[PDB]
Amino acid sequence: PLKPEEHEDILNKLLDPELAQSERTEALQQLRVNYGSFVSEYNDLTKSHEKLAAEKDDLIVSNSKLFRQIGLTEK
Amino acid sequence: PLKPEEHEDILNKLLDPELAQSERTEALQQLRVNYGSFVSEYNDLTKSHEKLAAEKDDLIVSNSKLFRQIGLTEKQE
Repeated sequence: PLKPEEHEDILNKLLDPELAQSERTEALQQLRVNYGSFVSEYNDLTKSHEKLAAEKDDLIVSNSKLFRQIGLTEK
Repeated sequence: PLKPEEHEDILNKLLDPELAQSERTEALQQLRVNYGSFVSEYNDLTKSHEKLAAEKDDLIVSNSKLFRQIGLTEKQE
């Protein structure tokens, strides 16, 4: 999304009560779109992270089960 | 962290040029604090995600060997 500095530039621009209403509505739009994407990209990462966590769990549990089983057969 | 609706509420308040300066200043501060807090949570999530992806890759390597090991033996059986 927007780099923190780029976000900062918009906030400083919106601080001026004298900014043309056109630019005000525009800048405010950038913030709206940006946040939209950001929350989207975040929700997805969260889901992608939960899937990996679940897979890692299955992998580690069977890594242990497999290790143990092999030691009963010989080792 | 701000819910999209809570954030939109702030953006709407900021649209009005007649808003008192103290209000405008305060709202913008809220957006800054919220954005910095959002970027941090995102950066942290990205790191643990990368760590998880790496661990998963290593566990697959490991399980690949254990499964094949279990296989050769039951094939010698």
